[PDB]
Amino acid sequence: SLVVQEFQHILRLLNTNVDGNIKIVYALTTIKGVGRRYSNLVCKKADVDLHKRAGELTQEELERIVQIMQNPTHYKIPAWFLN
Amino acid sequence: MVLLISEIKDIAKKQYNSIIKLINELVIPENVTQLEEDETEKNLRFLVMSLFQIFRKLFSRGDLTLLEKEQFVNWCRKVYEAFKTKLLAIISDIPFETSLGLDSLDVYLQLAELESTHFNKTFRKLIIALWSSNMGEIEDVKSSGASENLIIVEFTEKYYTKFADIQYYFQSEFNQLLEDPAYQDLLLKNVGKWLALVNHDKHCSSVDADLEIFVPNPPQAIENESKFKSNFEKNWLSLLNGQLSLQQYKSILLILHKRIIPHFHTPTKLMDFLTDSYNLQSSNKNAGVVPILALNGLFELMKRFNLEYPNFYMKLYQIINPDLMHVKYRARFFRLMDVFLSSTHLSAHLVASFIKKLARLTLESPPSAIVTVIPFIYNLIRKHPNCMIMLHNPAFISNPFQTPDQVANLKTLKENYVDPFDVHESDPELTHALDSSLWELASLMEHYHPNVATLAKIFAQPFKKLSYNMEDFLDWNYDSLLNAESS
Amino acid sequence: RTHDALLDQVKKLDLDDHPKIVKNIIKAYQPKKEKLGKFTAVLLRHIIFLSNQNYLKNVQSFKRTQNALISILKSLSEKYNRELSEECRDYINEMQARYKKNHFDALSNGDLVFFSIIGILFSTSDQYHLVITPALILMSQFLEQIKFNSLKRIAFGAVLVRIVSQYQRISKRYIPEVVYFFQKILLTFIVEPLDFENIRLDSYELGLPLDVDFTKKRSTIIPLHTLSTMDTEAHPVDQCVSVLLNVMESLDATISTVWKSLPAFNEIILPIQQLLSAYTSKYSDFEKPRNILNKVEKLTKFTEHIPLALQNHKPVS
Amino acid sequence: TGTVTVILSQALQSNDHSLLETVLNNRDERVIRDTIFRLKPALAVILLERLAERIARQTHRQGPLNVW
Amino acid sequence: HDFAVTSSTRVQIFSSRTRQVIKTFSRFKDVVYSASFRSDGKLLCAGDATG
Amino acid sequence: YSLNHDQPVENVIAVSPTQIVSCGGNNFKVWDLTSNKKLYERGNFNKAVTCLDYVENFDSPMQSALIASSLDGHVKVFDPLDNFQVKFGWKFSGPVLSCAVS
Repeated sequence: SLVVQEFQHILRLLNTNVDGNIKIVYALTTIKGVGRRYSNLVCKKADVDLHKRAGELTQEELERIVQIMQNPTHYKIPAWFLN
Repeated sequence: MVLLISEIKDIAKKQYNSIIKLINELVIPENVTQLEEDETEKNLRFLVMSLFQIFRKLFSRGDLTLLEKEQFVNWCRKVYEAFKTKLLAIISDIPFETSLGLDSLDVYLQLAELESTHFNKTFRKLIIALWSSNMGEIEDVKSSGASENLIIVEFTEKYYTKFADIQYYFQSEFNQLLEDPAYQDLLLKNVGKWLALVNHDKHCSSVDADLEIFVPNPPQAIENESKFKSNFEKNWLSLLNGQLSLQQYKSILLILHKRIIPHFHTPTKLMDFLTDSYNLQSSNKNAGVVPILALNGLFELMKRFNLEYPNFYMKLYQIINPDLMHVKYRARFFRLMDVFLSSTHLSAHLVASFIKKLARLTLESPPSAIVTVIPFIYNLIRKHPNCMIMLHNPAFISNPFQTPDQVANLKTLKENYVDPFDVHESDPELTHALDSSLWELASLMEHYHPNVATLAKIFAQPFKKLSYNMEDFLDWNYDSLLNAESS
Repeated sequence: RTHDALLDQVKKLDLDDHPKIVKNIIKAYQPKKEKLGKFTAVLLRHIIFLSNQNYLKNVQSFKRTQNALISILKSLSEKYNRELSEECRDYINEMQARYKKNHFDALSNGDLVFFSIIGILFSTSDQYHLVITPALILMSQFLEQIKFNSLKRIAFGAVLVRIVSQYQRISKRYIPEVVYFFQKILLTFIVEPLDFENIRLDSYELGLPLDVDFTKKRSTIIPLHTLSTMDTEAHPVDQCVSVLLNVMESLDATISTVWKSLPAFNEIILPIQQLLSAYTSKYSDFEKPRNILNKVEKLTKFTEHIPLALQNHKPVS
Repeated sequence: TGTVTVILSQALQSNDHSLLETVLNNRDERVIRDTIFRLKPALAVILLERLAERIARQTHRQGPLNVW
Repeated sequence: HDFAVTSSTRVQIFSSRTRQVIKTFSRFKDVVYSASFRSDGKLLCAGDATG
Repeated sequence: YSLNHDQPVENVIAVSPTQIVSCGGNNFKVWDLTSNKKLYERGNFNKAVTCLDYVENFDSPMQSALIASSLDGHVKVFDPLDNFQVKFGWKFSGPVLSCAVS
């Protein structure tokens, strides 16, 4: 009577250990270097649901967030929004 | 020698007649190869190689150049005679002649290109020759591999792994040649030849990469991927119905699990083959290990399409054995075991049965298998901490701050204790493994190796985390441990 | 002294029974660093070479000069450890390359005596070592990965079991591979079956029939491995019962040193228990199996056999 | 051999009509013979009943289903 | 006109005439286990995975 | 008192004031409490049955309907009026976990 499904705890990302049990926007805020509106815009460009926890967001969406946030000019983020 | 003289004569050159004479010489080179079967010109065949290069250059010149009925017939017949000489040289080469083999294959390839740009029949004759070829070190390599040939394995690794159009016409002509009743039996004899021809992971239905094109004009080899998979499935069903052995059986099961299923169309016939392969249980100590990759195929099929296997975890209880520890597929079988036991409907009886079986296994199991089995036990107790009572009962531990009545009761309880676990009971729900503790894990604490002992101390210390990286602590071996300990 | 082959040729041009004294004189001269290090190198490799070549001389003319060489090795090892450990590591490398090229056809009684002299010489009680633990897992892989199909391999396993019995009488650890070796050798001895298919033995030709007297003048351990493992292809029932009682005595010795302290000796010994009860029901006169069952019955009556206290720690402040 | 036996018995134990269609799509007579060799008797009886209702519903389907 | 469904750390109440996500309960920590209304149609109870 | 469902029962539904259904394992057993015994049982399901519900006295030709979903997309409708006889079935591809009826 088995069943299979598609969770991660405290987890590492860009050498920052953020939890999977909070909201994803503020998880990217506690990633050091970027803040509230930057994390919000990064989630909006990564095209994820902003209400999921970080225990959700499978690794392909995760690396999408990584590549977008580490290639920020290459994803239409303006310079005045850049640091 | 005479071959080089004829070469120079044909190169300098009634030019058609001279070329015909040279072709007659290159066709008598088949008789020369027959003599070479006894001795390849004192075991060298350099003259044969020179004559082959000559015949290749002559065929090139003939294709570039050539009563038009008679002339064209003579030209085509000379080209076909050279090709037939090359094919017969590749076919009757029971003698392991690398240079002559390479020459025959290269001449065949060049003539095939010339025919595709000038003249499928040549291809099927080529495959008939390559499959009528046979060698002693080629037939049924039993230690590993499928067929340690020369000519078909080199033909595969520098001719078949390059051209998707040849791959399509390859499988379609194999369908035709299996409907051919005698060459069907030729394939049934050379079952391993296709196996060593197919394990190279770079076929047409693998869209991960692209293959180059041999002929300057492909005759619609991109017509249908499902047609390609139909050729695949027909060839594979015929070969799995015909003339199977044990090593070839394990090889086709490996290629079935990893490489075949992107190229396939009929997983129900695969399910029937796979359930026969998984229910294959005999007194053969070499054939009793097939259910590992058989269950691998069965479970990935069950994931792709909702099929069943009754008394599944009962069969897993039956299949967990020390022979799994002794065979070298326990890494992927433990990947399979993890995705089996990651279900959220299993119970305390099931996890207790499996953990006690693995506890007797780590009592008697080699240290590479020990470092495989520690992470699974750790993550299993972590996923179901409903069985921490077997790691420590709360009733059997003592404390000074309790009455002598309960002291004496604890003493009499420890006297009337009996270990109630049953090994021979095959029902994992019925094995009373909840009361049996792990003295075998206490022995794993009293192991001999330092790293294994420290993993046992990780068992003894309280479970603080849950991410143990089974894949990182999954593949280890004696030689790998030697390298790590030296480093 | 400058080269292995050179100093070996020197010792052979001398005399192998007096090569010990010759090398001792040379070493005394050299001692009266790099010279004695190369001497240690050639002396290790030369005594291993001698153990590979010849043992025709008896205890009164070969074991005495071998023990004198061993005493010279004791002196140079009390003086030197870095070069000895280095060439020990190179010996690990060369014997592992020999194994991976030929699984069975590139081993030596010289490697066995190398393991035994390492076990006698080093501080074997150490938990981690640059020499012992690599040699420990080499002895493990050596006793485990060999396709046990013949009595010379059985005797190889027996002398490895003796060496690790010394290892775990001075260190007191546990080997699941020596458990597996014991079960495999017992099953290949009584294959001649229905009760053990999980052991996965290799050979269906050797067994143990009912024509042994098992007296004391019947052959004891008496391990002349450099001769017995070379003539054991001639197979009487007395050589088989001697190697059987040899592995049984090393089994009982390993029990009496470490497995009484092993907490799961019960479940360690259950397959061996069914094997020995089959032995007694098959032969009905085996006194050393009877004593072993009596000792293990005492151990079952003596042990706690209680569920453990593994997840019991003190509350954090 | 290349049979479809357990899929036939599974469909007949749980009468899935899509699975019955996909398992009656085949026409290889050796596989037909080997199935109804290695099938259960009463399961083959209800298989004959399902064959009858499928032929009656789609008489055009009865072509390859005539030897079953 | 409505029904509740359990999902990943979430309880979702749908309507019937529109078949749309009407209410979202997301105050949980880990994934919920049960959702059950009362007979009065006002309170739902949500069994979670923290006890 | 208890009544034995040998395989793990995963659902229990008081279908009537006198009858109950044990939905668990491959089959499901419909018992009666007053007679303290299984009135019927149906084992027509492929996988382990994962959900079961009941609806009664509503606008339909069939008065009482019993739905049971069994981990295949396979949900099946019986009726206790016909001794829990097979009446209908839907099949969704993914293995169903929960079904419900208005």
